[PDB]
Amino acid sequence: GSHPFDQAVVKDPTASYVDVKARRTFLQSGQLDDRLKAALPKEYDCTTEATPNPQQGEMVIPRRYLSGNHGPVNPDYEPVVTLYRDFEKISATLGNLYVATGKPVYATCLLNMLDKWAKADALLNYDPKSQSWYQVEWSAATAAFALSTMMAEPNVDTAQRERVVKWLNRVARHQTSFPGGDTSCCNNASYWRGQEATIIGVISKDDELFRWGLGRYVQAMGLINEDGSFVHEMTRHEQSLHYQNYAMLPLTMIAETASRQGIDLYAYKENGRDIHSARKFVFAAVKNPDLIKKYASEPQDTRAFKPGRGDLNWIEYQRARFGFADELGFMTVPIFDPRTGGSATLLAYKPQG
Ligand SMILES: O=C(O)C1=C[C@H](O)[C@H](O)[C@H](O[C@H]2[C@H](O)[C@H](O)[C@H](O[C@H]3[C@H](O)[C@H](O)[C@H](O[C@H]4[C@H](O)[C@H](O)[C@H](O)O[C@@H]4C(=O)O)O[C@@H]3C(=O)O)O[C@H]2C(=O)O)O1
Repeated sequence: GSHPFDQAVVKDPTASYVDVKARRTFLQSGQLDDRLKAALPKEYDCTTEATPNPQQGEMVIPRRYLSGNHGPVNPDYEPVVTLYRDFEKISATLGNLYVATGKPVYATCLLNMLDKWAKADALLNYDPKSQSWYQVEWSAATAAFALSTMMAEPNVDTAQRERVVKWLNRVARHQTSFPGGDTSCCNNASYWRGQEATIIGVISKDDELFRWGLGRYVQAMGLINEDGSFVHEMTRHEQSLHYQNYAMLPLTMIAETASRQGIDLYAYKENGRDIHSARKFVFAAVKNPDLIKKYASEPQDTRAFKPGRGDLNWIEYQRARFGFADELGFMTVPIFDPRTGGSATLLAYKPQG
């Protein structure tokens, strides 16, 4: 105790969440199929782009849900989070472009945007009890994934990169210093904090942050029912199946990131249950939503289970690694999700001969 990875260290702050050089090499030389071609991001002059300015002062974000933790969405929510969504989108896009092209211009463009946010002490001042707490985990991790691919890049302002790295480290330490509630301590939100702590711990060579991140994956494995369902996600009523899938996203990224540091989280299990059990459940429940009735009576919102949904990004990473079948036939168009490092089609998908 208190968990099996409590002595783990960051070996290589530049290792990112994929083998950057190997993948770029593959993208520039390999035998690409139609879907990988479709995933190639389009080059543009990012030096002339206007990027979102950070909120000055207090980060104030309305609750997502009108009431409780499900049902109709709050009308005031989306107009406010849009700024953050633009920030994430741009960040992930520039990260993906750097991987694909190796052009330092994309790295410099990312750093200038992040420097601007860092200067303003963004993602630091907020009520931990508000929606803002969640927004921080999503945006900070998104920026960190993109930055992680360019930690080895020599043609940038190294002082700027450092300044930006330090900033994200402060963000993550502050954000993860709050235990959360009865649910948020231990549900998908916990796992999102885990991915944030893991990737930021890597790039800032912060072993303590890294370990805390790995710990969240461990916590999750002990919260899987025998059918493979996550305990806390099965209480979300009509969003139950949605949140079961949603949990897969950061858990996968923690695993992928840790694998670059020589740790095999996928192999970790608790009572013979592992992340594979959870995958099987998602696939099985999408086919047969009577599986969910055991937990929730409302018909399930299945908006996430459509080709092209960001929500499926975790499948690209897992399938590349384990070679399982696309049972649902969702892996047709490319997938892009800033919050899990952009396009996992671009970064992980291997055409099968
Ligand atoms: O990927 C797409 O192609 C896509 C297309 C759509 O046009 C639209 O852009 C869509 O937006 C997605 C996307 O993931 C976006 O970030 C947002 O994600 C949601 C999640 O789906 C959850 O609802 C999440 O959960 C928490 C909730 O925020 C609140 O904190 C509550 O108390 O706890 C929840 C929990 O995590 O336990 O919130 C994010 C969000 O960013 O608000 O919306 C989805 C979408 O389907 O609309 O993607």
